[PDB]
Amino acid sequence: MQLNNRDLKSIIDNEALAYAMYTVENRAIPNMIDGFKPVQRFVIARALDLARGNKDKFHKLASIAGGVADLGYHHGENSAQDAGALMANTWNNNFPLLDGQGNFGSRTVQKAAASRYIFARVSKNFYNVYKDTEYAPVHQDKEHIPPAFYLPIIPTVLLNGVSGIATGYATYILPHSVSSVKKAVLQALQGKKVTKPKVEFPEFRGEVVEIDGQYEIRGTYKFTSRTQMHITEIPYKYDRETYVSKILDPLENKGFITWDDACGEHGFGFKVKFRKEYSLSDNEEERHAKIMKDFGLIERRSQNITVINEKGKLQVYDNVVDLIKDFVEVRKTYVQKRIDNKIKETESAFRLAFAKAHFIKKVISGEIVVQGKTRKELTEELSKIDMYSSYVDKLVGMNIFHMTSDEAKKLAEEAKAKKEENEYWKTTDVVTEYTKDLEEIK
Amino acid sequence: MQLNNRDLKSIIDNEALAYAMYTVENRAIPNMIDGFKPVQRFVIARALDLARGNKDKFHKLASIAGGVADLGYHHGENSAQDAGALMANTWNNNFPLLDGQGNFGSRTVQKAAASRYIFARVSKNFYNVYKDTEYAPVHQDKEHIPPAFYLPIIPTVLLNGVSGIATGYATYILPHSVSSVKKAVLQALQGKKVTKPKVEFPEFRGEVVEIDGQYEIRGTYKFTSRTQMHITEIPYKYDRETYVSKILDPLENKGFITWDDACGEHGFGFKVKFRKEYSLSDNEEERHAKIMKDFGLIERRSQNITVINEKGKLQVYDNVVDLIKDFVEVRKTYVQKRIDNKIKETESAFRLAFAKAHFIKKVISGEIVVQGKTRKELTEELSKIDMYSSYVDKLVGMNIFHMTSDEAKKLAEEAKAKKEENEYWKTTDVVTEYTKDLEEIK
Amino acid sequence: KVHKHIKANLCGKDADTTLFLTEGDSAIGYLIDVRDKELHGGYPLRGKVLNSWGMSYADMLKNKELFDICAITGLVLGEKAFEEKEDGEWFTFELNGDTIIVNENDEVQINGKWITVGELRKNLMKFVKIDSSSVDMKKYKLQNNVRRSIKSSSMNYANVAIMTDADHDGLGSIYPSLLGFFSNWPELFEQGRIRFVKTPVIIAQVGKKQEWFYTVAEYESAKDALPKHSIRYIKGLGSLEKSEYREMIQNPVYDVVKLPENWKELFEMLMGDNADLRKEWMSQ
Amino acid sequence: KVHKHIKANLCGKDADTTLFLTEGDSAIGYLIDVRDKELHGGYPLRGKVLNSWGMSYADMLKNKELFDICAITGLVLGEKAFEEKEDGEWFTFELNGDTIIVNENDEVQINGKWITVGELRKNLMKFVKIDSSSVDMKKYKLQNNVRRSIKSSSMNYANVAIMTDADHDGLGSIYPSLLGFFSNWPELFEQGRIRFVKTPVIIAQVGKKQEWFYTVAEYESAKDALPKHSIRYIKGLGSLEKSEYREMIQNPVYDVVKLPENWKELFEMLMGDNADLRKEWMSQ
DNA sequence: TGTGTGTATATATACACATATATA
DNA sequence: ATATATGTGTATATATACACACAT
Ligand SMILES: [Mg+2]
Ligand SMILES: [Mg+2]
Ligand SMILES: [Mg+2]
Ligand SMILES: [Mg+2]
Repeated sequence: MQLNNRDLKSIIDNEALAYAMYTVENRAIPNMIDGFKPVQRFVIARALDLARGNKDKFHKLASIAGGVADLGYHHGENSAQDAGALMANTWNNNFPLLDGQGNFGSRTVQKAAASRYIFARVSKNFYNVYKDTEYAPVHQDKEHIPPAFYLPIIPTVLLNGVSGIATGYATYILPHSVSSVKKAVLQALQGKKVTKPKVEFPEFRGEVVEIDGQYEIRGTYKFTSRTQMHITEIPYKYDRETYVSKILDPLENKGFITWDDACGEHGFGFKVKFRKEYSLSDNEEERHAKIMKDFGLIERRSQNITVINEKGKLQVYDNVVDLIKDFVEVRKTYVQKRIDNKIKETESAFRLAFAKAHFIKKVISGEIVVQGKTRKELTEELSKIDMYSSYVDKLVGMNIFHMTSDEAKKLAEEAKAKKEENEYWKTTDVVTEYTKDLEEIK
Repeated sequence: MQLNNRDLKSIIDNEALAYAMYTVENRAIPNMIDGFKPVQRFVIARALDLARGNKDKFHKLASIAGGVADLGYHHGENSAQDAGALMANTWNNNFPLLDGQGNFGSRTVQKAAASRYIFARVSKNFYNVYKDTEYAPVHQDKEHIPPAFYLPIIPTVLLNGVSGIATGYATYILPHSVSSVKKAVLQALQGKKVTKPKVEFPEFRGEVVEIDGQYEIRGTYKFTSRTQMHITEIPYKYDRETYVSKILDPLENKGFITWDDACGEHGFGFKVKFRKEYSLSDNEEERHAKIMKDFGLIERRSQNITVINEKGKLQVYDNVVDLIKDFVEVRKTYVQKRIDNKIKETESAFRLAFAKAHFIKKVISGEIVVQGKTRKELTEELSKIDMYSSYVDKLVGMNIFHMTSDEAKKLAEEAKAKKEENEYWKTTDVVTEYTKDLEEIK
Repeated sequence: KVHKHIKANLCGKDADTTLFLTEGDSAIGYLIDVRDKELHGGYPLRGKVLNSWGMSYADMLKNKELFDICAITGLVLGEKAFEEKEDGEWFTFELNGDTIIVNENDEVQINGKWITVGELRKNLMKFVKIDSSSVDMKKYKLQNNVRRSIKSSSMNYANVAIMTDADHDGLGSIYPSLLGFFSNWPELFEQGRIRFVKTPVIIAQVGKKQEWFYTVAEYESAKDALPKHSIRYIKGLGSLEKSEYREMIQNPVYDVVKLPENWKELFEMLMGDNADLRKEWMSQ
Repeated sequence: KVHKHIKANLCGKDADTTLFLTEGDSAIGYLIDVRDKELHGGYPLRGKVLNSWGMSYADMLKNKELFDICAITGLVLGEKAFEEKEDGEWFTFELNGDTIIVNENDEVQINGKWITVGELRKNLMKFVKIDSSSVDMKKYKLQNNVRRSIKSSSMNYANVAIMTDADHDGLGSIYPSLLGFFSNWPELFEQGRIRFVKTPVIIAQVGKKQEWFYTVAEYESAKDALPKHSIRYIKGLGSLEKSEYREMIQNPVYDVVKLPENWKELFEMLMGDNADLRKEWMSQ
């Protein structure tokens, strides 16, 4: 029974501030490099773990989103289910990082089916653009099994399009086409005028025009003969439920239109015929303005590019070009880390291979006799001699069937051929290898 | 368009008499041997899969479930979580096979927390009771990864109490004391008149009486004064919520009693002060009967022992001890099968070890000149078409720390020890092994 | 005005419109894209249907997915759904050899299609006058060459094709419960107006072509007769299929349900208060 | 008289009676078995608490949880809380080696208790008669001890303890939202009747010794000092064993909340409808 | 002034099955 | 002569916060 007087300003200074920062950094705002909120990196880490044995196996969403608490997820698994279900589809994804089978939703029904059914796996796009997954930064916490953030080749944050809300700060980035983000990254790599990426929406046939920051995602209509029109595409904001009841229902039970459904597999098809009570005129401009205003064929979006940079701190960008220019420079210092790590690893591997070849070539002849020995004397005799102690575990690793023919040839071939890899890693630069890695995205 | 014709009689005889004998067999109606319904069996199979890496680690109940979809449980993962939350309790189970961490429920509130909080692992009781899993029968379906039914030493179905409902058939078995079921199993083994197990409820301090084959469960009430009583215990069927609002609030609203709450560590402890409106006849028998009937301190129940035998067919028993006499008889066969399989496996292991020692002795003596000889014809050579021709790959697959005298003697010692174990396995019987296994359960 | 009812364009008019009662919102997500927008409907139910055998026509209209179905289809409990026309004239069609006796206003089958006999009267074909009192109801009803013309009906959808999951729960618990509910009008199971849309419960990947098994029992009759099958078990109708949904909707295999003479006995035994009839029905 | 109310048997009577607010039904199951059985309440909330700041009392009493809290403790919105008697006398003593100015009727904390001057008059300790020259009423009002007594209270429970889970959401979104709701009665805060039961968020055991960390910040401030530890992150109060729950309840580490002079200004920044204030407050 | 998006907190509701006591 | 409950199963829903640019 303890009595402590806690001033309210201390509560707001510690607990409220900590929760606000936690929502800002670890809940809503995505990473600039990786492109994932700190729930989608959990989902992808678990799904890529599940694909260790079989790469093409489809695993249930209750198995991918389930059991992420051992990776460090401190929240309920239903949030992981709804977050991994939204990133496996194609109606809202310009570059899906999960390929799934089942009802993941469509543009008409922007709601995935229950997690009891739908299966998902890591898509080939992830394997095509997410390289150096073993060189990714390590998080401070020991319980955070996934790395601090993965290391894609192009900025994924601009591709799929994100929208997050946190206390104090919120982010909203529109989707950008892959073929333009790739061009921008390639231009930034060599050093040139970075052409801005073009905003493109998934499964959308309209016209995304930008005037100044604002975007003017449009639709399409077509007068059949004189009064009948065919809305061939509604803006990207709209479902089918919240377009019949939002613009099409409050235009029929008013004495304006009579509409039918022709939403074929192409997309949205709400055929509409106007009755006598309408104010449409022969002027094309006024008719166009009234049609695109009343039917809600124009939506307006403005990006708010707020991302968590490589330092873990929030950052707001004015345009996507700056984001690409900074991301290229951040990834160019990780390509160099890949070069250094590969050089060291190949040197360490060739030394072991050469030691193994030496042991096979000097034991078969009959110099290092192992007959009638024990563990300790062999491990001491091989450690006292040079070139062998640093890999003294190598004594038993090659197994009996290497003390034959057709193995000394192979054992020496590995040592001879690892110098090709080492020399290749000792001459390639960051720009050359990055350019080579960027040509495999198709 | 493939319009066909289907009679109603062909619908309710092929598709209705396939869910009727699916809710009976593959749902409810616990297996007589295994002791679980299919969902419980899948949950424990996944828990064993997780405990393979570490059996002392607690996993989330969203991870203990969820992953049973690939094991062959195509019935939604919320049912699996709900059925696994009812297995880790100590208030409900007289012999839990899952250990829990968190709020899995109490007698006062018979509801576990949400799966987002509670962790579940395999209990020590399962490892002490469930043996011969590797020799358990396999299911007909290849998708049914868990075995057809696990093999415990004692009939766990008569240990925790089960209640199952299905189209046509229902089962209800009371919880029985472990120490009495074990004694009945031992008596059935040795062969003699079997004493029927007694019914014991977990964390219950009352009386259970056999009358005309029924089971009456009575709580205890005491009188601290003329107008004060202490309800020390209530029948097992009740909670705090459904006893206050079904037996107590009626009385309070009727102006008969005034009850204070003491439902603490010692179960339920309601303290009742009587009013002048409530009759308090001095006769001991009439007063006791009125108190017992009015306060709902007596609960009568009758069993319905419906189970599934070893052939996957419904079986209805009459006496309490008529499942032990059948479970023991069947399980003796699965113990003899284990003995035979262990004999074969130990003989094979001893033969392999002896061949390994012989080949090592030959190779360190120069009989097999591995040096200056290709691997393929070395396999074709004296390594094959000899005494150790059956395991030629294994000898070829030996590593280096065996030509040394340290482990050359180790191989011979293992070869001599495996033969000793085989000597054990041929000089033993079913009765001795089963009665030795029963001694582990204290 | 039902919230989840996906209306057809021609719903309420004289057309071969169809309703597509599922057993969940998940199974109907892909229907709005792959269905025929002129003649196809849809209403997702909510789990197992209420056992409505023996209840009066006042407790049936208390479950959500027993009043919604009644209002959407336009059926009203306790009233005849159809209204047949006169049955004076008689004629013969002589299709595939068998003598089909038809009336002046009937509906014949042509490879699974419905065409009115009155319009067929324009061309001679094989129409042969025959005397009255030739009531061969079962003779022409075995493959349904005769559907009495509906003088008037309050039915919005002139088809109630039921599609649910092909698992045991969705085939032996929601199928016969809905059959018993629609049994309140013993005329739907007379013109093939109640249909079962068969759904694959298992899709194997033998060779490079996907093999479809509609029931688990059918699958467990060629399992050890099929080469290198890697099957997928379908638990949900619309949530385990991506383009198989389009094929199964645009190329469906219906089963029109027909009531035998003693349908009441079967329904009472399966859906009844006496649980001892089911113990003697499941044991044989 | 709500459904999910574990009422104490001494609720409507004068005693040290406490109401325990959790954020869910799962955090209550072990409280019913570790309660005091005479002085402890309980009502499980439902997730986040509706933003109380800036709401009219009519809209305040529309959220089910806020209305339930208002109906449980006996508080009324719009009417001030328990009243107080007349003051003006001073009886300063030397408790704990300090001159503590006390009125003729207050409550004095000896060591984690509540004793009043009226009952202190019969225990024979030092009384010093002091005139009304002093006016520093806040000199004793800022601390828990020496609080104004009660003459008539409509409050069923004499204490309100908010026992939420010590995760980020519990301490950041729900606790300083019930704080904002209860700020409608600052007399509760003045008397030290709004407490927070310090629940662990990380119970990490080293060898055989357990360490309770009530916040993530305290764990991270000692993570590099303890030996090799197996962290047990308890997400919610429903993930705690009965021994730990019993130790938490029966050996509670309370945190009495006391409001400063400018509490409205520091509430408008966190709860008001102006995100720029949060932007400026977070960037520091 | 008002929906709206996506990651978090907590929770709830209808229906099927049978049979053996409490109730009417 | 009805009511209730017990445990696997079939589907589903709700209130609440946070912000910032469109639409009123
Ligand atoms: Mg479904
Ligand atoms: Mg189903
Ligand atoms: Mg919380
Ligand atoms: Mg909680």
